[PDB]
Amino acid sequence: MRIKGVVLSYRRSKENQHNNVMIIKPLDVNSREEASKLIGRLVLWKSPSGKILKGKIVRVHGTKGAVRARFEKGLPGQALGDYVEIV
Repeated sequence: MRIKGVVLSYRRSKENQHNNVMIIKPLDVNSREEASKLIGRLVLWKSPSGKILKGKIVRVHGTKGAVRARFEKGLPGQALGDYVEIV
């Protein structure tokens, strides 16, 4: 029912002309069909402080693999490594 994934790298663009970007990589999702079809889904990832963050997938970037994501609420102090989930 639930799903998981693994973060790749979060770009915190200093300036402001494209906003900050975030790359995610769900376990398998080895099908542009499924990946592309998953575009629009909500990523509900857990995290300490009971701070449950929930962003949204924008576009796919890897065809049958990872996808692009963005977070306006940002993540906690250094959180590059926590598994993502679609709860």
